[PDB]
Amino acid sequence: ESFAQLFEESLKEIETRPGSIVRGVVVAIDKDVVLVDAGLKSESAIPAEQFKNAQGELEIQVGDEVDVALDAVEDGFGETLLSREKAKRHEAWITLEKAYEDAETVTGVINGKVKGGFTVELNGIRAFLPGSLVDVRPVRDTLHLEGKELEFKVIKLDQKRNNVVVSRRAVIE
Amino acid sequence: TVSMRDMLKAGVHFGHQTRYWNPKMKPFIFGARNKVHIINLEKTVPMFNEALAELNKIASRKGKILFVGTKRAASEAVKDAALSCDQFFVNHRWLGGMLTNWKTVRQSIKRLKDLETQSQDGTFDKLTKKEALMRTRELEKLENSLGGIKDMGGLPDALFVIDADHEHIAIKEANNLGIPVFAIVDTNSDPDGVDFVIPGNDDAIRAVTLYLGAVAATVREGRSQ
Amino acid sequence: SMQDPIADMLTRIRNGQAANKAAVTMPSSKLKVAIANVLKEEGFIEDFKVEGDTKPELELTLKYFQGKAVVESIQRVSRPGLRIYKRKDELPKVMAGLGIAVVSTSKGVMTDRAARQAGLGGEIICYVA
Amino acid sequence: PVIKVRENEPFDVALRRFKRSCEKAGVLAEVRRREFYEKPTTERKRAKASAVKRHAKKLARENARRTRLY
Amino acid sequence: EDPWVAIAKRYPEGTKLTGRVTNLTDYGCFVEIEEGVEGLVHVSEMDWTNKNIHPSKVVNVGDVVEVMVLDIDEERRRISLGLKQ
Amino acid sequence: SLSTEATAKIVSEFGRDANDTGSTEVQVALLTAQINHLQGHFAEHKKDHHSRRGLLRMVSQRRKLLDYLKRKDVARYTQLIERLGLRR
Amino acid sequence: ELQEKLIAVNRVSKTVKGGRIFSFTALTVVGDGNGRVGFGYGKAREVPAAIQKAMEKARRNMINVALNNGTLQHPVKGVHTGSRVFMQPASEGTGIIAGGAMRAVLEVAGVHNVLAKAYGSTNPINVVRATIDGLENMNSPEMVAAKRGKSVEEIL
Amino acid sequence: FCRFTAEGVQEIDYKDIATLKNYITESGKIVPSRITGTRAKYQRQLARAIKRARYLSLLPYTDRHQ
RNA sequence: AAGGCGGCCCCCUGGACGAAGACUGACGCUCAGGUGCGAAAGCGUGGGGAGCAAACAGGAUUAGAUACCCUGGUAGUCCACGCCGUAAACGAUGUCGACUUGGAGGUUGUGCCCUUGAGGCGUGGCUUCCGGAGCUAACGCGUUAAGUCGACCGCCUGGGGA
Repeated sequence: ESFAQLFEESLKEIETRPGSIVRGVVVAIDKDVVLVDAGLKSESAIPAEQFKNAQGELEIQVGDEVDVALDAVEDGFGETLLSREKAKRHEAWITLEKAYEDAETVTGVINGKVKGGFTVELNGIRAFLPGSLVDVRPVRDTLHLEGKELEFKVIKLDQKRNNVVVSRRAVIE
Repeated sequence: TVSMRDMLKAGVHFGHQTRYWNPKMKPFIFGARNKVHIINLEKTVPMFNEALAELNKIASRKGKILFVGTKRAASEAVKDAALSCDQFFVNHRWLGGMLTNWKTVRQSIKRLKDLETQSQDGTFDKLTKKEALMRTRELEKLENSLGGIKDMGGLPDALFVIDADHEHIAIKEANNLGIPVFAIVDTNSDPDGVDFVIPGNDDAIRAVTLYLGAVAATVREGRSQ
Repeated sequence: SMQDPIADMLTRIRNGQAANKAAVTMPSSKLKVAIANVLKEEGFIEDFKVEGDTKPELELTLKYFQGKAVVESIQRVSRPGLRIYKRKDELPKVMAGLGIAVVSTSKGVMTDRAARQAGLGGEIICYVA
Repeated sequence: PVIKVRENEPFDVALRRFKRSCEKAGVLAEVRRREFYEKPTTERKRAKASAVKRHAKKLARENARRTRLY
Repeated sequence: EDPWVAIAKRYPEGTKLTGRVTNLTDYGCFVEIEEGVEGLVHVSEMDWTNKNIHPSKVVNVGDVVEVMVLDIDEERRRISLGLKQ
Repeated sequence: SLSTEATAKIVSEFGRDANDTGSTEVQVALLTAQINHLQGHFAEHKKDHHSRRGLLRMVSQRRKLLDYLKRKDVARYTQLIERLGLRR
Repeated sequence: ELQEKLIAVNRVSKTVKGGRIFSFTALTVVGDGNGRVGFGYGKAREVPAAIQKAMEKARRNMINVALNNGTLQHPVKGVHTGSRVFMQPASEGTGIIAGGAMRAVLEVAGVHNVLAKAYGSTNPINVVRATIDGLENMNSPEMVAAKRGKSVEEIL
Repeated sequence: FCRFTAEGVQEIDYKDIATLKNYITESGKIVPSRITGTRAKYQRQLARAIKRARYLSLLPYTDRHQ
């Protein structure tokens, strides 16, 4: 009745556009295609490569839930943009968390600068930062044991274009 | 028989994007959420029920049902549905003029049957390796094409379809013949050829399965009756 | 410019019939209203409804039997360019009596048969079949 | 396309850069265009024709793409 | 407005970047990440074979890679990145 | 075009209410003034054909208005044509 | 019970590397002497085969026509391509006053009494089609009554 | 991705030379609205401004000339 | 309005569209004769003349080459004021009004919305492409009709001769 109208605005209320609400249950796996169903018009053709973690093999069987992304609808047949970007928002949230206590702490390990800032990698992803950010002072991680364990202390981020240079070693600082 | 909540869960209410719609599906559409068309479940359900009833009735008079779905996502499922109620199906590409040109296709069917017999019942073996291979290939081809309809004998007395726009050839053939059509018709599709239109999501797998299952059940019921 | 309102109305009706429109709205006029009434009486439309005070809108509700439209044909006969007046003996028979011919007579607008019965002819507005 | 060879820059690299600059400018193309007089009509025709071609490439081909080749 | 006034940050000759590719247009790959810009890495570098390469075979779709500028025009917004480095 | 102030003045004089503006007579007056203004322009610029088209149109409109006035109410028309000095 | 009239047979050519390949088209029409009519257009390298094909075609895809006794129910126009056709019901005894292809279709249909002119083109195939269309569209009194929500005596 | 829509400028200024300089070539030419992604309405204005500047010797007509 | 109109600045000037209101109160549509505007070439008188270039000249090419190609080159193209009144002056589609499924754009307004951002939801004008019903000999046209109608005008009646 208006049961359906109310149900429609209800279902509007219990979804959003980006990859935010972890809703798609993995309902068929086959190499090399994962597929979910986050309450969209169709199922995603997911790559396998948005879902293997840091050494190459899969992590999620049937029933498992990751949100994907949206705002792009119908290229002919199908639904989404990939859930891996989803993950980027989570990374952004952790980076943002720094602001609260003026110190985000994880592990950052930066061996070298492709473009003037050591590369830092957090969990699966690896990011590039401007040259200063890698070291607090002039210490330089070239003399440090290769691909060393610290955290990342942030030196510089570009806030629009995503480049983040983070602070290896020197826990005291 | 099939509830609204279940349908919703499945994802029947979802349709195609607004730019790909057909304006003949404007009655069956409710609204457009996130630039994607939403099918009206209030109008869908009764129609669906009616269709089911019709199917049951057909079954009751010993009607032959044909299940068509060549999407390749729900090819596995449609076959299963067909087999549950021991009815016929076309899960791979519909041969142009399967029904209209039955008399030619009946020869093909016969050939296929013969091949099968040779493979299984004969137990002769001792065949030239290339020739044998060729034969096998032929058999495979036939099975893929006409596996479900090999025991159909004549023409079916009704035609269930998973997508109207995709299987338009089949639908057209049915129309030409005068076989009742029971099509699942998304917002992009054309409902004019279809007798018993079912407004619903052709694309989503779970929805398709749901559509199949109820139909199968109804057929079984009819048979029992 | 708008020169023939009745004709326009007829055209609108025809288009509605073609396009499977449930109801057809237009600016109201007395003659138009009369015509609508006549049609209703003869059973080509379901109902008509005028609505408004300053500029009222006549809304006809079209009829559909077994899918297809009821008003199979609907032509103006008299028209501003060239008027048609018939005497009671010269009054036509549309579709050999199965259709109707709206004719405006001294005793109001009526179907051709009605006019004949009365014993009077007049301006032939439109054939409807 | 004015260019200056940077300190300790190779010749070949410089040449390449120059070429790139020229390309960007569209100088050669411009020269080619102004070699002979194009009637206005002809110019119009080319522009419209080209546009049409572009449109064809964009949409019709896209439609084709939807359907698989084999 | 926003990327193009002070386009001197990743400029100077060879500043390496990490950028996700977007669409490979059979002459190109279109890696573009740094806050609303467009890069190409077209077909000539990409590898250490020139012409027979077909970029869809050789890298990816949607993947963050090794790329640096090699060239900026801040005027006809064509930053022409590379990948053979 | 005719300057706003001038237009207002014209309206006030000929219009009964002064807020009216659309009175036939007022309209005619407005047209007439514009025509007068454009005469000067067109003496100077004889080849300005496009502009002259507009003037012609305006004139036609004025004529039409006058005609309308005549059939409706003769005395008023007469008065108007005395005021403006329109030969017809 | 069904009567079948071959209206026309026409030789049609296809030019090939060698020369001209000829073939034959047969236009037939069949009817049961009541409402049911159907035309068929068959084609083959030899005439008889073509005719047979046409007949076969005709026999399927027939069409019903409401006939008030021996004649039509009202004057009816029918058009198809060039051929535009007028046919008018007529009094018992008058016979089928109609020309060519048109006549044949009428005869099979079991109209006995018509006044029928073919305006425009008289290309048999088109004209027969036109005639068929005309017949098809033609509604009966009962049908009209049903449509309009009235009795037959209200319509007269 | 137009700048002038976002800034929300009423009219582009020929005096604002720096801004103009982003939309002009290394060779002096005005840059296409495909490349810059400038809105059509604004683009024309920008062009006009550039032209004005060139007249006032604020911008150069071309790189070579002297 | 069509013909057409392209650096920048100023002066004079015509139209279009939107936003709300306020006013006038059918004043409208179409138009035989009539009047005007009307590319290019062309004409007249007076200026101008860089480039380009009918004509013309030479050099090639060729069987010939009163052409194509090359080297030159005068009317003309440019300006002023007159005349000419035609073009595949084409959308080969008269003007005005009404009505009839859709999609993807472009351009130019304008209302609301947290512009939380380049956006979101509308609503007007002009415009490019695709396509439905319908129409069409077919090709195709398809809310900018070649659909469904009304008003007025123009025009056609076998090819040639013309």
